[PDB]
Amino acid sequence: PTKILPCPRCNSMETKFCYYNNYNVNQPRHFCKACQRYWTSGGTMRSVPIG
Amino acid sequence: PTKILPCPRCNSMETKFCYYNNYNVNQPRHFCKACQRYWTSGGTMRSVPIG
DNA sequence: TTCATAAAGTATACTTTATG
DNA sequence: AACATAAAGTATACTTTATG
Ligand SMILES: [Zn+2]
Ligand SMILES: [Zn+2]
Repeated sequence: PTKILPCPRCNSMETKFCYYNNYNVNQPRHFCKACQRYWTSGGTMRSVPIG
Repeated sequence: PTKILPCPRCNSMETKFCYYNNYNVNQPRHFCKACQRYWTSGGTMRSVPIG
């Protein structure tokens, strides 16, 4: 959970790991400070409001 | 601290300990859910925007 | 023109709800 | 329906700013 990952939605590198979603080590959830949106790495994404 | 303390501002008992201000154990800072204002128990209080 | 303390702000890590 | 996962929410714990 150290490596910095690009945002799949906006492609920025200004991202940060936040927490493991659903108590699962296979669901590392990140945040993209640029698009103000979370994503779960390796999981599916849905269209959420930017902000 | 877990003892519930009355809010010196509005007198309510719906208050909660939150944290030690300034990393000082002598500044236990509480929050009054009623008036929506923080206070440091035993410290000086100032007129702050309620809310 | 510096510092302890009061207030305000923000990151963390959990919990609650939404989605398909 | 219902269940795992995506998203959203929130107590907690820290950091930064304001005040006198
Ligand atoms: Zn992004
Ligand atoms: Zn009060």
